[PDB]
Amino acid sequence: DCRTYGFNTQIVHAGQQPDPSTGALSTPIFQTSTFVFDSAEQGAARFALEESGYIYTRLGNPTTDALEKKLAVLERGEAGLATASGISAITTTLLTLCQQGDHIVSASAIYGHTHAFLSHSMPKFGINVSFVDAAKPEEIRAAMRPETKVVYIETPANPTLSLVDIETVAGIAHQQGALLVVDNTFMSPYCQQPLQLGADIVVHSVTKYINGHGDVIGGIIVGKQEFIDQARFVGLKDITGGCMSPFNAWLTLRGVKTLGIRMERHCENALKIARFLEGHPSITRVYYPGLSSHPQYELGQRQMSLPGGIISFEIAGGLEAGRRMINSVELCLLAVSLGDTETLIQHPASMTHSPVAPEERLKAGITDGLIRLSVGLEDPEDIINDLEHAIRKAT
Amino acid sequence: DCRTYGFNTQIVHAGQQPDPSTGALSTPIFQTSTFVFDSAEQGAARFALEESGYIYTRLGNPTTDALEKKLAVLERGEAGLATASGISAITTTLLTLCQQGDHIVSASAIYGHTHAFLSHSMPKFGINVSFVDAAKPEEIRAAMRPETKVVYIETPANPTLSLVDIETVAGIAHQQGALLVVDNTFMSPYCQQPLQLGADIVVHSVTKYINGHGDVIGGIIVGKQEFIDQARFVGLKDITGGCMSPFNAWLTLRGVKTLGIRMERHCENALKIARFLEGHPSITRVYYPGLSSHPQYELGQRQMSLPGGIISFEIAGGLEAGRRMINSVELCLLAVSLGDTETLIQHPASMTHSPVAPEERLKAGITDGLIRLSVGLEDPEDIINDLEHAIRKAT
Amino acid sequence: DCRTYGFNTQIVHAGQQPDPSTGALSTPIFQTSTFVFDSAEQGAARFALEESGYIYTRLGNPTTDALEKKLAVLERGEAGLATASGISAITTTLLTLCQQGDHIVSASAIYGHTHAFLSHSMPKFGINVSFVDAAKPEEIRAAMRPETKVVYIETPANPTLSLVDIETVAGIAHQQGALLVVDNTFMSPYCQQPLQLGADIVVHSVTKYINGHGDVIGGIIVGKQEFIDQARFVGLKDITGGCMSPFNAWLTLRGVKTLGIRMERHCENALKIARFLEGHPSITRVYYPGLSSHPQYELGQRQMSLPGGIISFEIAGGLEAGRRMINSVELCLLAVSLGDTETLIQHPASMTHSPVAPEERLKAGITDGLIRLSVGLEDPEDIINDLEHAIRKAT
Amino acid sequence: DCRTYGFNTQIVHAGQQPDPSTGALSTPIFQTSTFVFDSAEQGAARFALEESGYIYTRLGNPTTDALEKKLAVLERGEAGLATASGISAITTTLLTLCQQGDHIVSASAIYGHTHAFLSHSMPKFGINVSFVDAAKPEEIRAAMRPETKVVYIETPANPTLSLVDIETVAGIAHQQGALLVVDNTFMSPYCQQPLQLGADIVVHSVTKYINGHGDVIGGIIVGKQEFIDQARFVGLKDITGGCMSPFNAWLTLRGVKTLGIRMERHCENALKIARFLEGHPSITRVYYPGLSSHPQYELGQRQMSLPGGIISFEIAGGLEAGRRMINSVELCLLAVSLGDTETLIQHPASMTHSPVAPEERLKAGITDGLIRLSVGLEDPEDIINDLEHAIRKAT
Ligand SMILES: CCCC[C@H](NCc1c(COP(=O)(O)O)cnc(C)c1O)C(=O)O
Ligand SMILES: CCCC[C@H](NCc1c(COP(=O)(O)O)cnc(C)c1O)C(=O)O
Ligand SMILES: CCCC[C@H](NCc1c(COP(=O)(O)O)cnc(C)c1O)C(=O)O
Ligand SMILES: CCCC[C@H](NCc1c(COP(=O)(O)O)cnc(C)c1O)C(=O)O
Repeated sequence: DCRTYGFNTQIVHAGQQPDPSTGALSTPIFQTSTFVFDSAEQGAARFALEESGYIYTRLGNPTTDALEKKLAVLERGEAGLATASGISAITTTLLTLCQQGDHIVSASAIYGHTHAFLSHSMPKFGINVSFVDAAKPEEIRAAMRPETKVVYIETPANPTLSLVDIETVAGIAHQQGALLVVDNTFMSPYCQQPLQLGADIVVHSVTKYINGHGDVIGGIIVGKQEFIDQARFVGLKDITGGCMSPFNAWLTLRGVKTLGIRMERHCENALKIARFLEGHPSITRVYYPGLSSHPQYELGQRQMSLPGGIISFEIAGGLEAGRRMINSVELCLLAVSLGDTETLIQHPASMTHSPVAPEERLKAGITDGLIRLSVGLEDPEDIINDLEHAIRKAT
Repeated sequence: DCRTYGFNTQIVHAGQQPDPSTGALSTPIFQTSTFVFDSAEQGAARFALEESGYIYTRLGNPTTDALEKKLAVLERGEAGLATASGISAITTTLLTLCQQGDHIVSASAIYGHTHAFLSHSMPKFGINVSFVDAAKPEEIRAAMRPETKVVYIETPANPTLSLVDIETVAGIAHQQGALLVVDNTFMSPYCQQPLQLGADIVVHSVTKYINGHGDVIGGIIVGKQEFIDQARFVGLKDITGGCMSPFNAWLTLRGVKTLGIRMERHCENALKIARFLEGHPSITRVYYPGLSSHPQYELGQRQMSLPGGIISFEIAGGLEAGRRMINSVELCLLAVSLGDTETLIQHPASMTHSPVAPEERLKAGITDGLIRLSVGLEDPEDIINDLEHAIRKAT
Repeated sequence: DCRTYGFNTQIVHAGQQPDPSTGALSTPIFQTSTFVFDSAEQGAARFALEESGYIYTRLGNPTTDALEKKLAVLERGEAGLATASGISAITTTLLTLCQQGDHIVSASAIYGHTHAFLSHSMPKFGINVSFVDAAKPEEIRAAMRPETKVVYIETPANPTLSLVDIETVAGIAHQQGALLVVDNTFMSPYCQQPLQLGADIVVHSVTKYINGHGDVIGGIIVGKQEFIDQARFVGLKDITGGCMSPFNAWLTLRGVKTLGIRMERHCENALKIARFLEGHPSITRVYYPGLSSHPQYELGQRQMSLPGGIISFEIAGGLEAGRRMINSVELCLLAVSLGDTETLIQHPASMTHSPVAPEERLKAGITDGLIRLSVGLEDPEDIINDLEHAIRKAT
Repeated sequence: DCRTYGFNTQIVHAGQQPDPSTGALSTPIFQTSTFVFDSAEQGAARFALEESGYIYTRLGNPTTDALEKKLAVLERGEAGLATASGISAITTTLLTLCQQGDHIVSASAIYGHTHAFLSHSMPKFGINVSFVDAAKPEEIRAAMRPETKVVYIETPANPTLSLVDIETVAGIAHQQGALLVVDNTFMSPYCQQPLQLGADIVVHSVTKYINGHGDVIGGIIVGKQEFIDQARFVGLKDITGGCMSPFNAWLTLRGVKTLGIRMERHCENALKIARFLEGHPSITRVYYPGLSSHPQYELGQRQMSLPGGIISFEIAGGLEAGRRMINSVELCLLAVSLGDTETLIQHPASMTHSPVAPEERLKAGITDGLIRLSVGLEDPEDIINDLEHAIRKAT
């Protein structure tokens, strides 16, 4: 039983075994749309969910099934469901759970396209959402209504890597009859296990650390079998249609083999870079859970096995400085994703949020000098030199 | 301009050209999650939709863009949007268009998972749906309400390959202020062009004939640029997350190269097989638009350039006969998809709809002896011999 | 037994079946390097070739095995062996068969890199080669020696699509104790079957028509089991190492599904274009086996079921005209391969053979005005218009 | 310049950059056979090697070029050449260098299929080979002849992980006018750099650690540009045809991103497991360069940055014990490859070499109790427990 081995052993083996018919060690790429039955009877036995086996890849596929099983084991969940994207993991989940008249309490400090879905799309389906500062569990409690079905959080959260106390929030949600859904993208199961802290459902964008190689868009949902069966057979099948391609599942299986050693190196690197930035007189602030001045440092130590691979920081001199800095890096690459093997950097005030009113960005935690860094697998000395050179230039 | 060449030339070339940097003839597989910017300024220029280029594959990708452009040309539409599945093409479309309080008029004779989405999921978002017999355009008119945003049809329709008069229905929908959405999966653009008949939006499951090779789940939406931009930047980005993987897009580009020659052969084969079945004294009925006894035969001749690759038929002796028949084929393969290079066969009363009450199936057009056949690229004589042998055995 | 069905049925089905463990219809992509054994005993049973099954993909793989079996059926050969390239199919074959002191009789009119291998590499291994005009079977006989192990031919042959009488040459080779190896790349098994005419071994570059989609480099060898086992376990395993990747095998399996309908359309198109060129007063010569003035026309009719998709022709005005013409096409693409879905064109005197002495090219059949055309799946009217426009411009 | 960064930075970045036309961060998969030219002139400019760019994937491809460049940087070589297999890397190399009448001095302790090529195939091309114990550099010197073109070694070598002193052997080979070719498969460039020690040419099977994921068969050659150009344009193009598919190159690029962190973990694990085995009273011998009793331990410390991921050991009780042991593991997988993320185990006397005469195996270093272990990325405690359990059972 794969649930019995060590976590690195599970990373490598859980959900997978040699192909029964051939012995192939790699999980085969079942790049098929349909599946053949031996008889009328076998076709019937599968459709009524009266007998196990495959029918059609939108419903289930052996390659994707391996990925779902592996991630269920890694998050200590019953079952997994792969999706087309991180967005689809979130929306499949919430659209399965909620209907007209229901309510959601959401953290404000969440991924931007998640916020758009919650702010604009949900209310158009009759589903109301209240946003709160989830670093303050009391605001979550105060926002709960009789109609609240879900509490939704991300931790750590952009853009300043603030935290949410999963265990505390889970207790509050459950006392009030709601489910807790946690987006665990930033951490991966190697660094944080929300189900073990009382969350009901975990979602990821596997696009970030789980795949890790910057070449797959995808999501995963993990939770109880009863829920996952609804997310599969109603949410995905009927509502979003957000299935993962078998090739993408295979790539993610391949990427996740190195999850443990990648996370160790990302976090070792990031701690070094965060300490460098904290010592730098041109840098006003450094946001990183591994720094002891982080305002929720102790919580982070309890909840996270490592402080993560992402750092935010503020450069002296505001917008122009941030722009000059990101324009002066030679090694770090300018891009908006994270969790890849390459170090990526972005300056949201000049890049993504450049048309947004400067005062709105500030309300949103986005100061003019804020830079976000996804630390890769390069030598940290080279990343530090590159940052040092660019900071010197920018200031 | 690719919109100027013949249709076979467009099938091969539209949306594609040699790679500019290398000359590679095959469209490269851009199996990437993110895209790098040259500067802060270039990153900003893309996000505000102020300058063209790529950002992130959930938003857009060069491989997928080629597929979208090709299918837009083939359907004579402005723009295309690829999706994770045929379901996602439909739901992305309808969830973009509709909100709480809106209404849809839908054909009853539609794909089963579409019917589930319309029957069960839409009403839970406050979106009501009226089902009608779309072979009777008057029932569509009578079901229209002030709140009706969309009329939704499939033609030909399962299970008896009845038709819908696209042009007539489009006129009725537009007079009453609604959009017409047509699922053109069964035909492909090679055989039917709903936009040219007044439809506003076409959707496909590319899983069937467009890909054609039984190895891709995917969808596509084609329509006006203004609509497609909303389906991309709200529907997909925010709501369903149903993006297509670049690999799947490349496979579908590859599959669609042979669309014209495949459709010609599927339809040539199917006409021969349909005539054989019509002459067979053990077969009570044959449903095929190429047979002159089809009740909408003339409409079909006007609307469709070929009668298609799908045949339904009823075998003497009801359920037991249908089961014995599908259990007695040696060449045809028992499976529930269609539009693959292999001939596929299914007996819905014993396979898919075996737990459904026999009288409900009958209301739904599914008689106990009904067999559905997706005609492949084999020698038709071999398919005929296989059917002949199995029919003889079954009766 | 797949060897019993019609040829189109075999194209679709031979060598393939639904996956036994899952029912997946598409052959799974077994993208693996190794294979696991259940026990020491099972590992031993495979290595001594004492029991069937897989060990390691360089030796054999289930995806590649399907391709090998399919092509063996299509060529009416016992066994198949896939390779990294068409070159590797040829060299694996000849390096398996021949050793220091042996001799080969080869056609002169062969693929250029084949000629280089025969002219320069073989003699450096002590293997001598005599080149002859294989359109004259007597020259083959006259060149035979006691040490001659192989007679090697291509038909049709570049650059003027001359033919070789397979049956006649086979008889001559066998009387003198030699094997006949035929490169059947230009025809595919759909159009010519050298084994049925007495050849011992057929090779292809699957890069051309068998794959057909311009996205795979690969080869195949077909022949008797005893030979193929030597080509696999010595030639490939030890000598060239030229194994095919499972992904490439899967792509070629996918491409070959449409071989019959592609060849029909390539040849229908090519006959139309060849007739157009023959009627054009700016074109001095047209080389195409489907034209009745071809000097071996009747032989072609006996030996080939279709005249093929390749045309060569000579434009009035020599080198400058040929260059102006290829520079003036808008639809045809300038490239050196053939057998793709797109129409490709090349002018060897200005492109490939531009540094070669003009008189050497002439000895080699390459006149200054010679253009080679690989006819694709576009509308022939569009290809004709494009050629017409470019010829008018060039002259 | 990528040759200036740290080695981990080079692992991630060398040979790669964002796509120029699109910014895609992942190297695109250029899964193409041919490449289009803009004009006759551009086609000519490429063929004569008079201008840079692509022509045809057997000759060169942008995806494969990235892999070749990366591995050249990592081995501190001028140029790289990817191949279909490790075998093809070796044979392409040696068949390029050598012709009838030439001689090779080879280590005896080399990969088995290499030994077959050298023992049986080379002499049939007039190329003689002398095998020597390359742990004794004097035997290499004594075997040199006026005709010796190459000295060929592997280090560490199977089956007992003996070493060869690269620097010493290079000096001996060069004094006598020969090239030194080193198979660096077992180490990877992360652990050993033969070019930096005076080797002329390095080869790998990328099937093992460079790819690392058990899903690619492939090779690479690294050396001087003048040599590599001959290996490409004669060896590969003409002789072996052993090109690598672009997909396989992309997979290997992806796999090699984690080379540094994988090697660190493989070797950390292997040292722990080797120490465990050395302390075990049922284990008579343990072969591992990281153990101080290894007979060439100091050499290993100078030549290798880590002691590697492979261990051989001898179990008490000979053949029956070895068989019982490999039949009793539950976590380790029975297979013949190495360098994958999963721990693999084999007992050559019962598996591979079971039909070989027991006394021949002994001459070859293969004792009846010898087990070979490729240590994966699992928790070492789990691998140790699995070995402990199986050893206890076997004895
Ligand atoms: C387009 C902006 C880049 C996206 C990226 N975050 C994406 C992201 C998602 C959405 O996942 P998908 O992209 O697979 O749908 C979900 N959850 C988190 C925490 C995310 O960071 C970022 O850089 O924040
Ligand atoms: C699972 C049942 C097989 C599905 C198949 N019809 C699927 C299908 C879809 C849905 O497309 P996707 O599967 O890509 O989401 C949409 N539209 C039509 C007309 C369809 O036939 C059939 O055999 O009818
Ligand atoms: C590089 C020149 C293009 C090659 C192409 N002929 C390639 C080719 C080969 C070699 O096959 P591979 O390329 O798979 O090794 C073998 N046999 C024939 C008849 C060929 O035409 C041509 O256009 O003639
Ligand atoms: C089939 C036996 C398994 C092969 C494996 N060694 C394969 C191998 C090769 C050959 O490489 P390819 O397989 O990519 O052609 C070259 N060099 C070394 C050192 C090898 O170990 C082993 O387990 O030793």
